[PDB]
Amino acid sequence: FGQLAIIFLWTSGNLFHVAWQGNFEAWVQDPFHVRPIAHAIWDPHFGQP
Amino acid sequence: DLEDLGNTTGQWDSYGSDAPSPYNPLQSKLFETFAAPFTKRGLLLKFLILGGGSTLAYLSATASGDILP
Ligand code: CLA
Ligand SMILES: CCCCCCCCCCCCO[C@H]1O[C@H](CO)[C@@H](O[C@H]2O[C@H](CO)[C@@H](O)[C@H](O)[C@H]2O)[C@H](O)[C@H]1O
Repeated sequence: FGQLAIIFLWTSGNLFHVAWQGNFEAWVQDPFHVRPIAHAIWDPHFGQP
Repeated sequence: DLEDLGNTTGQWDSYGSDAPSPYNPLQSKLFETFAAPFTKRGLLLKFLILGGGSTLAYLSATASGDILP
């Protein structure tokens, strides 16, 4: 019951690292095999590249 | 049997231990409290852990202008 429980904190965020960012309102507009997004990477190690 | 550096010589003798150095730089209690927060503690150390680590991390990142990755 500590199960089901952790499956929804997964699912919630699955739907919540979507819809401030990473399209729908471009992917529905009509979605051609380019690269629709889950989430935003943020690592300090990154270069500009 | 003259030569031998007749008990040569000894030391007192080959002891060492009993006073080899005056111990320590004066500083007596030039600190004593002086800074307490580890000199106070009972009880602390969380308190500090959220503080130090909250700045380090908080300003450690955010802003001013990017300078980005
Ligand atoms: C060698 C290291 C270096 C380091 C230190 C990092 C570090 C990081 N990279 Mg990264 N990266 C690197 C090289 C590196 N990268 C390289 C060469 C590339 C290829 C270009 C990338 C490509 C890349 C991408 C695309 C992303 C990152 C992301 C990240 C961050 C993960 C964010 C996160 O949720 O917290 C760290 C991880 C966690 C908090 C959870 C991870 C789960 C692991 C640790 C399992 C252990 C948990 C265990 C089961 C529970 C008990 C353990 C206990 C200790 C609690 C992290 C800061 C990502 C990011 O910023 O996400 C938001 C993003 O995905 N990197
Ligand atoms: C068996 C032990 C070794 C040999 C026998 C006994 C030695 C130890 C006990 C005797 C004490 C030594 O003799 C001496 O002690 C102190 C030296 O610090 C002195 O009292 C002392 O107080 C100050 C404390 O900073 C010292 O720096 C002064 O040099 C000193 O006057 C006494 O003037 C004298 O009694």
